[PDB]
Amino acid sequence: GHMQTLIFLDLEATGLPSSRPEVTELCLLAVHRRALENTSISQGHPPPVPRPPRVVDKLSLCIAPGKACSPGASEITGLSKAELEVQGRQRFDDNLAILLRAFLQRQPQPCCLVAHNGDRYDFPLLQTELARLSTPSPLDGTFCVDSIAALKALEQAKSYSLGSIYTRLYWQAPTDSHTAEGDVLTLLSICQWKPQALLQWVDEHARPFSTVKPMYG
Amino acid sequence: GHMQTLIFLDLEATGLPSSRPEVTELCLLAVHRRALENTSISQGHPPPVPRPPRVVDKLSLCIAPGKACSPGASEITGLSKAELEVQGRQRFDDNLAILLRAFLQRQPQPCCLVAHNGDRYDFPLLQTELARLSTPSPLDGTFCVDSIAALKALEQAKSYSLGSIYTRLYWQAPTDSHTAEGDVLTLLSICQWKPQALLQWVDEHARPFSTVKPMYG
Ligand SMILES: Cc1cn([C@H]2C[C@H](O)[C@@H](COP(=O)(O)O)O2)c(=O)[nH]c1=O
Ligand SMILES: Cc1cn([C@H]2C[C@H](O)[C@@H](COP(=O)(O)O)O2)c(=O)[nH]c1=O
Repeated sequence: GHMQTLIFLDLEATGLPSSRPEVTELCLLAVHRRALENTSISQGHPPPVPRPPRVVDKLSLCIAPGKACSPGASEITGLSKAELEVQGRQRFDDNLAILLRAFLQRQPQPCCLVAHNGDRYDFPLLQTELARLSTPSPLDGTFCVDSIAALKALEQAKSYSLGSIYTRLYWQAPTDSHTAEGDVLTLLSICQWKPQALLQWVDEHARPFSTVKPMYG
Repeated sequence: GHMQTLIFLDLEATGLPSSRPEVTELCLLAVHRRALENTSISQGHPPPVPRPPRVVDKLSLCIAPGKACSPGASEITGLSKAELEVQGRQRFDDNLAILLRAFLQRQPQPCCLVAHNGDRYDFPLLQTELARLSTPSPLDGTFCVDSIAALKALEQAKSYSLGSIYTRLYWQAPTDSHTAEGDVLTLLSICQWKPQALLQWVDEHARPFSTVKPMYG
């Protein structure tokens, strides 16, 4: 093995890729590889939803966008530009990059970001947001992985939405859907199903986050 | 109506004040004044446990102490120096101060830290840990308040442990006791009981954190 830290990540945003979206919420959940392994091999039909590991670093932040959320985006996320602004939320700026860098620096390296549909949404969007900044990217030196690819490779060894996978494994609806922390915790639970095989796959397929093409711009 | 952000805070540590303890876990939950103001005033006996605000900044970090946790502290917190270290946790250091600074910077000012038994434990300890650092304290300019004194004023208008207050108000046991984030979320729930009245008291009684004497030298 080699990845020492897995950082489960989700974003909420103003809309879909075609609308050229801006991030409205992000959550990072850093778990050491040993904490993942030390979840039991899921047993029972269905297995109970596992508790997160005790030792965990968490960062969840709301972010004011420069453009308004779409009707459908505000509906599912429960966030709006006006509500983010009135509650004094700041934009995706240099101070946020320092925050992210300092958080990431507290983790043993190498680090791998894990996001559901990360390759098509979360990673390219995050790359676009960071490229606007004047500070060096805080995610330089870090690696990344799409959990959908992970689950597909583990499963094969129809819907692949986060909710559908979770309900298939646990026979329960996920909670706090379409919130950054809620979806991160849901993703964690899914990745605790076969953590030893997951980490093995992650070490095999982790790519530099610097190779991720920006969504736009 | 001056405090713009309330930051609910809890620490886990290696032991009791007399042992000269070190921080092992910290959680900050930043909530804008408006999110507390617009929480439903609790009605019924007992009232339901209040819903957390949608818009929230959360920071939860595990910290490797220099000295071991007491057996009793390990039992209640679920944390040990040994486990914190094997999982690559870093000390309370300069990088952590930078991380805290950047988190606080994202919050509209003036800010007020809210901690249960904060005056005797959390605030002096955090002051001691920050005093060890070469870089200036990021909490200079932030205010602080003890929620025990708050609830003593609100209730009176014998136990004041976090758990006792929660069960008295909601006729429910608190979840995830003696974990930084667990205790922060419990503290939030208690503070959402009479949130307008809590905010008014905080406005009148909040003191600069820079006036907090360190627990030990
Ligand atoms: C699933 C979905 C997401 N989105 C946008 C808004 C969300 O903040 C963002 C991230 O998706 P998520 O909520 O699955 O994490 O994508 C839509 O606009 N419509 C949709 O149906
Ligand atoms: C309540 C309690 C706390 N402590 C120490 C360990 C905890 O990490 C620290 C913070 O208290 P807390 O768990 O109530 O937040 O105080 C004890 O040593 N013994 C005790 O009985």
